[PDB]
Amino acid sequence: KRVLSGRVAVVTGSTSGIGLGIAMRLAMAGADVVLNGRRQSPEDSAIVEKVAAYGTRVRYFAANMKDRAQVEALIKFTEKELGAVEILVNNAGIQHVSPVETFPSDKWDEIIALNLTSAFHATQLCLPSMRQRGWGRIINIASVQGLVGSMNKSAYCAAKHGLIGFTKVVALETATTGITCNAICPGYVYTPLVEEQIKAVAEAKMEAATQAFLCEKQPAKAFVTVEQVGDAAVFLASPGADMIRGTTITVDGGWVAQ
Amino acid sequence: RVLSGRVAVVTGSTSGIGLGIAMRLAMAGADVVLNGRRQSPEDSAIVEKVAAYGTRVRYFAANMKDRAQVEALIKFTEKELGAVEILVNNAGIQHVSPVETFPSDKWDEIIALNLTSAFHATQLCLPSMRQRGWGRIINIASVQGLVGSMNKSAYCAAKHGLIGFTKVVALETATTGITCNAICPGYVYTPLVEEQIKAVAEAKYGGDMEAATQAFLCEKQPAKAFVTVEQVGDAAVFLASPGADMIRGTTITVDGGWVAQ
Amino acid sequence: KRVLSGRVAVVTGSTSGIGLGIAMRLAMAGADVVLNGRRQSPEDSAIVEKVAAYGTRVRYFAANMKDRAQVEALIKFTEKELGAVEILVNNAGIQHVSPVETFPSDKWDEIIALNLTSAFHATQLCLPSMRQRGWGRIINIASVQGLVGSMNKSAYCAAKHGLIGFTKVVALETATTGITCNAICPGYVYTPLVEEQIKAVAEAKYGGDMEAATQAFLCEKQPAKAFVTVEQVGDAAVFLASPGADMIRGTTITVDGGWVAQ
Amino acid sequence: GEKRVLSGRVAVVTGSTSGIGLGIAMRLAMAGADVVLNGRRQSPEDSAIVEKVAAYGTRVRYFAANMKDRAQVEALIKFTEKELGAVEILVNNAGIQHVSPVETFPSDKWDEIIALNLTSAFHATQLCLPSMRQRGWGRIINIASVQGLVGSMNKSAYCAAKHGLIGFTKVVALETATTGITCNAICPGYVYTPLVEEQIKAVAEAKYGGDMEAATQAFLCEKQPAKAFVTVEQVGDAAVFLASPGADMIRGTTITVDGGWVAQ
Repeated sequence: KRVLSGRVAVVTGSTSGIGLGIAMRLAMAGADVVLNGRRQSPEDSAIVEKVAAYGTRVRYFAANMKDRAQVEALIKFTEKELGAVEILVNNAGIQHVSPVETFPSDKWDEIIALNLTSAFHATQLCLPSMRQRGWGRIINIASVQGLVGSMNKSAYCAAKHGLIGFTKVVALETATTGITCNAICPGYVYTPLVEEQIKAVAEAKMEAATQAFLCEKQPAKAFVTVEQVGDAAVFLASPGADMIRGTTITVDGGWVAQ
Repeated sequence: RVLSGRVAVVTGSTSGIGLGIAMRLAMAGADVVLNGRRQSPEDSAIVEKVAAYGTRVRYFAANMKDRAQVEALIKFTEKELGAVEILVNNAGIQHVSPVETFPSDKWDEIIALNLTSAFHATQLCLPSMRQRGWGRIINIASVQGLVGSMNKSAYCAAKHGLIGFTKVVALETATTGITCNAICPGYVYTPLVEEQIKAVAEAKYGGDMEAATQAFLCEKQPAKAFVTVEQVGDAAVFLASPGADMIRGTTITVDGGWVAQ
Repeated sequence: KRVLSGRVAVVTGSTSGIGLGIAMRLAMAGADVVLNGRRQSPEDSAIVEKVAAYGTRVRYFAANMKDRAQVEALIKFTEKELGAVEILVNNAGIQHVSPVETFPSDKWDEIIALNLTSAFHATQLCLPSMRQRGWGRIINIASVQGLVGSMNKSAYCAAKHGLIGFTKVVALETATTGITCNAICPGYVYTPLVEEQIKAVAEAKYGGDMEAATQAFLCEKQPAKAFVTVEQVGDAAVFLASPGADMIRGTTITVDGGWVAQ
Repeated sequence: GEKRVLSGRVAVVTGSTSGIGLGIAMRLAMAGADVVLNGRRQSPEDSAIVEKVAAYGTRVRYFAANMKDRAQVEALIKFTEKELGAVEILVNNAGIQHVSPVETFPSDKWDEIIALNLTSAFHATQLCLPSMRQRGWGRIINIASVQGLVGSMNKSAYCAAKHGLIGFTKVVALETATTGITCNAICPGYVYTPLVEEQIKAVAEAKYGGDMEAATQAFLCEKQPAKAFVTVEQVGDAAVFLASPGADMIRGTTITVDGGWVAQ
């Protein structure tokens, strides 16, 4: 009765923030969904129940996406529990703000690893089944920072730019098939991290801390929501997007337009 | 349905992409005003095809190059259905020619219909959208608004220009409930595109349309398949929906990979 | 002796601002240069003298670039006086700031006509000679506003975006020849026209304080917090006209202090 | 002789013993810069390459360093500082390529391409920026590719790395925008190099039965409208332009030298 009914989706890093919002919107559109976090937590059962309110099959699998063997374990688990992975959402929020000169090498490596190389490993693992089955959606959660630069975000802008380049190549290698690969580029979203960071900067520096943060970059002077990012994923996963290939859906309140 | 009650105007919607957009908006619940350069015997049939989806459908003939007729189209919509809430600027034309011999009149007409008419229609609709606090302006650009192709100088210029205009309107409305965005299709099987293929078929392939279609598509479109008017319409419905309240000043490219390579 | 020695260049709208800076730098690089303004002015001979300081041949021709007949007359004048047009710089600064709802129709049309359609006409008229000779440069002066939008500049952003699209097509149609076509995209440049734009802002919002208005004007858009200069735009034109750019085709050289990078 | 546009400036070009890197080193030296060349390891040919670049009358040196090893990148910068002076022009060039569909792309090759084509540029830039800021002048010139702006089949790692290098370029430029330091990228298309000759050799042997002229036009015509190669000298000319005073306000952008590839 719904546009993604019966489709099996995996959303990496979906226990909070944008990834959870995407999982919620895919389930709301009918998809069965595998949630993923780095480690098991007491809250995980509650998060499953939240997504399960949309009446589809929901599962949870703990896996560190920097470890190729655990990425493989996540795909195999999905195949055992639900069937083939049909919709792969490569989502990874890790950020670190620092000028280039003092940017820690281990943080640089981790941002590249999780935001770019983990998407390669998961895509590599999922493509053979998608080709056999004649259908697939690979949806890479990039950023405005994949299209433009911002100060003190060198690793993140590099990784997100790279994820957009990767998206184009996967789409070209699958262009004659029922598999598409595209990227979503959000602007500022009010994530759990951001709500803590603004509340902390307001108590030290409220609606005025929020306005200063948004006004520099985001002409709408409002946040993008996790539901809006999820709605872009649902659109890319739908039949109307059968010929949307290798492109970006930018949800940013005007950031890249100026 | 996601657009139920909303009043939409689609310019150049008697065939091809414009008709496909109008069809999809009506399916999503919008009332729709169709438009063509001139009244046609088949206009009444086209209205009924779009009316099959149970919304209010009207037709108004108007030459989009004439600012007075653009104004007449908007006032006709306000009288028959109500304030314009979704404006789709689509009417366009094509002319294939090397730059040196490109006819001056054809250059001017392509700029006027593909770019300046969108400006005029947008100018006329924004005051009401601002007063009501909601609007969608959806400009039908092209892959040719992001990249160039040989022998399409005027079209690429006009479509690039329409994308630039889209950004400015979006920025001037960014703090409102009005969004402005562009859809960029690749090759769509339309009567016009079919003519382009016909021309290639006789010049290069002995009139064989199957061989010419594949050669035509594979030059530019990695999917080796056409984009459909239904798909362009589905992108328009997405941009008009609430999930797109924060999509502003951007392009939705529906092109089988053309701009990815 | 210099990298463009002996090349004949035509720079439209070159009696002030960016066009004059381009003419100056092309002459410095050895090119003979034809200057152009909309109409004759008392200052024309002094502008000729400025460009002629670099030891090349210089001419001046008044022509309204909106009128295709006068564009043709400019090209024929150059052919008579100096020789075949080898470097064509399509340059036009016209601007009008207004929200879209009240943007005057005649100003919209003027901006499209001068910033886009005039380039098409001049390119059409110059391409046959360049093709016959197997060499050419068409350099279109676009803007950052041809790559991104800015509030209250709908017509200019549309025209400059269009000029970049036109650039790509001309480049593709000439890609197997010695003719190249590219665009330069300046940010905010220190010119009389831009100073008039800043003065309007200073009077409207900063109590006449040109320093404060300039700071805010640049800070809004240009991360360098400093102007691009007309000499720098001219240096980009010299680069595109040089042999090292024989395979630079259909692209943008953006000179903007970081504007489009963010 | 008379002073030249880059006289007195000290440049380091990574991966400059052949190909694009060598062409850039040559053109910088011709423009008056002192130049430190770099290769992965000591080879019998290093003397000959130094002397070629030194023919233009500037100070030229050679240092062997694996750019994947941050300690060796640091040794390269310190070697330059000791032998010639502060590094003023950094050209991040050392690259590698590997053509494979995504499904079978080897993990070690993916990591190597990311490490050399992206992370090495970050390390070298980090090491050079403090001195540039103290002196109030610098040029960081990153050698990207058309593949940093568009995708191509079977080049997933390379396109990802070169896209990432362009994103990095923007951030460095923005962090330095109010200084005399600029950072920009050059995006070549197909360049006549032994490496790209190998790519045509692979296509020639696999589809054209060893023929090379037929493959060459087919190889170029797919992607490069000029139907001709870009030259290492032209890439070098773009680097000289970015290093020159006329580019003081060119920041965070790309100079695409590609025969029209990205224009269509």
